Amino acid sequence: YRRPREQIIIGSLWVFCG
Amino acid sequence: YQPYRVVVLSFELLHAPATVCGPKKSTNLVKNKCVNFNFNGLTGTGVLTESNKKFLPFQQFGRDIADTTDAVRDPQTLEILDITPCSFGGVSVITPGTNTSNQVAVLYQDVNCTEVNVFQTRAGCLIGAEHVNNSYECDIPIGAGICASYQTSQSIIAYTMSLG
Amino acid sequence: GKLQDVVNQNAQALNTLVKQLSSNFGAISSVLNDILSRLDPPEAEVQID
Amino acid sequence: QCVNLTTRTQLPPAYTNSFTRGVYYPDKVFRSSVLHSTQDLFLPFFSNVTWFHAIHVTKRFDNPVLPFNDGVYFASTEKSNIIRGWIFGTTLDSKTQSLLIVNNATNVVIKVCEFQFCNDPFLGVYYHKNNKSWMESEFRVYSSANNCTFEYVSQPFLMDLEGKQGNFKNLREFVFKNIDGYFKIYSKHTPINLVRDLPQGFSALEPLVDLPIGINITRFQTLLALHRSYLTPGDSSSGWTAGAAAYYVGYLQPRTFLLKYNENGTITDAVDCALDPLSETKCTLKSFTV
Amino acid sequence: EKGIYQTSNFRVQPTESIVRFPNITNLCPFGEVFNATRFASVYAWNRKRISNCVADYSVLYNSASFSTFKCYGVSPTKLNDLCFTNVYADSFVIRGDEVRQIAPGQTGKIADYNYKLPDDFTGCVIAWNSNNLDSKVGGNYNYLYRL
Ligand SMILES: *[C@@H]1O[C@H](CO)[C@@H](O)[C@H](O)[C@H]1NC(C)=O
Ligand SMILES: *[C@@H]1O[C@H](CO)[C@@H](O)[C@H](O)[C@H]1NC(C)=O
Ligand SMILES: *[C@@H]1O[C@H](CO)[C@@H](O)[C@H](O)[C@H]1NC(C)=O
Ligand SMILES: *[C@@H]1O[C@H](CO)[C@@H](O)[C@H](O)[C@H]1NC(C)=O
Ligand SMILES: *[C@@H]1O[C@H](CO)[C@@H](O)[C@H](O)[C@H]1NC(C)=O
Repeated sequence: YRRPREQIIIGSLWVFCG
Repeated sequence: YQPYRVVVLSFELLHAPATVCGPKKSTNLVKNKCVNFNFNGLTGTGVLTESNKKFLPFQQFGRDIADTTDAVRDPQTLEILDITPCSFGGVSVITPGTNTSNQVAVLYQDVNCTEVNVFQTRAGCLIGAEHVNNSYECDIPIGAGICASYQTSQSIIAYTMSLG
Repeated sequence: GKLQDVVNQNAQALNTLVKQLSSNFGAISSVLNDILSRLDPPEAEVQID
Repeated sequence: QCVNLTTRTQLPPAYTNSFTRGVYYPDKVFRSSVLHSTQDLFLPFFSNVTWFHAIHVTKRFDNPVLPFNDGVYFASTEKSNIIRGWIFGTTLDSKTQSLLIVNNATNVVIKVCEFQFCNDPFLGVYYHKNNKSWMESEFRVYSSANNCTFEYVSQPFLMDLEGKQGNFKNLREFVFKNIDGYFKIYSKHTPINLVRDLPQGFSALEPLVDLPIGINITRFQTLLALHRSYLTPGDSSSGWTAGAAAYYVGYLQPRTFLLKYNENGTITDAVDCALDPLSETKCTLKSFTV
Repeated sequence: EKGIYQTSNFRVQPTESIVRFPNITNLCPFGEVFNATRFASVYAWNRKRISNCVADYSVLYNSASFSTFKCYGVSPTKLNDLCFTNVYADSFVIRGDEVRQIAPGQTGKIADYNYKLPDDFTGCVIAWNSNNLDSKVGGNYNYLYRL
């Protein structure tokens, strides 16, 4: 999934979804 | 076609506590020297010395009445050290008129100048003027009952001023 | 009380002067080293001012 | 295997006044012979706190679900260590992260997982027939744990776990707070000798442990230890007794306190600046004598 | 004229800089993930959570036991003192010719159908030869990857 930028500052928006 | 054992490392910040961190370095302890200390959460300058305080086990910092850091616990040792500010003060030049002589005496105010003839007084210490046991009227005020004058083939003397 | 009040007034003035050093005055932080290290000089100049 | 507990008589909770209680160290800074004004979440002086009781005599076994506005001051006037741990979270349906603290018969367990908590979680202590002693025999706290973010287990230890028939002789105090994802716990133990009512005096709660968790702490729930034996036959829903136990719950509010530090750096007294005008004078003058 | 005048402000300068940090004892379990006897397949790559510990990337960079050490979004010598909330370590076996495809913006069979990195992926990648451990006489068939 893709997360909003307001929640993650350094890392990428994409997170584990498997 | 050789198999390669690969590892993928991913890092991210989630406006959350920094659970993972890296160390910078560590140095040996230095006492009775004006140094720039670095600790768990404070940086600055001062003179560290062995103390006799009673920090609580959960406490690590010290503060005086004016909310200035006083003592800091050692991160690697259960030892607590006072912080004394590095010595400072004004430099006052004690001279007669330039038409009289070019010899000057220097007063390093409010410093124990074993750290900087030499005469130690309550207003600092007077360098360049000799101390005498005689008493005269105050010519050049210095403080704490000490005055200086250009007398005796001539020099600057430091005496205890006579009231009358 | 006259002499004690003179001493107390001078002590209070000095203590307030010292405590005024812990105020942000609209800056990010009161500690000068903190603002120096956290941000680059060309932007931290306004906070230092 | 989650189970429900029946045969419980519901009654309005009692109330008790906090006589200068709930004061803790706001920071790790040492101060000696000074008076400090701190703006922190404190328990207001002389405030009514909900009293929960547990006794058989009536089948009194109190463990409701309570809100978590900004903090909780927890006390426990116990003689046999019946109250064990607390469970936190927002929904407790495995959809949101939940925090669990349990001091079982072996170790204290602190973990954060998306638990599926039971409707009436508890701990089961059974008086077995093989040996004449009391020990834990049931674990009916949660149901499932899909994933865990933090889990800590301390070193093994033992406790009496015996249901003394005397009066309360130990007092345990706890303060729970959470700001910017930091879960903070303060505690202190004070010897007491009383039957009921909160004892007087002053006690400053030293910090114990700080937990970086970062959840939504919407509410919480407490736990106890249940006594089950062949002397009280029954199923898992009614064949149980609570024993002589009691605890109090107090909520923290944003207040300003004037803390007093002695020569050795221990908080000895405090003043609630919003209690009465005399305390306002004491706080304004930054002194205890006016 | 004759008298006493204040001219300067004497102060003792600091002799040197001293740094003290807490004892290093909560080291991250990087020695286990990097030295595990067996690893998961490409299509079923395992994810390891690393948190609440101190990490040392300087020793890994200077270990010289890794054939490839590429960092994206951060300098390899800059994250030593930097802090992260969570650390994810994905480890699996990749063919020698396929090691170049483990990067953001890459296209391939494994990249598109087995493991896809984000276009804005950040972190570092680790790679070293494993022919002496992951290969055996007669052929090793314990590794599966989707096609
Ligand atoms: C920190 O590590 C050093 C390493 O020898 C040790 O001497 C010291 O005792 C440790 N600190 C504490 C508080 O034990
Ligand atoms: C100044 O230093 C001398 C050491 O030369 C010491 O004996 C004396 O006590 C010191 N005085 C003060 C006020 O620190
Ligand atoms: C002053 O007198 C003291 C003893 O009273 C003596 O020790 C010192 O040397 C004398 N100094 C001078 C300059 O005469
Ligand atoms: C307990 O009773 C409540 C009442 O509605 C019910 O929702 C819950 O599922 C019950 N749990 C068990 C374990 O029987
Ligand atoms: C502080 O500690 C000293 C050390 O013995 C003790 O004598 C004194 O009574 C203590 N102060 C208290 C308990 O207020």
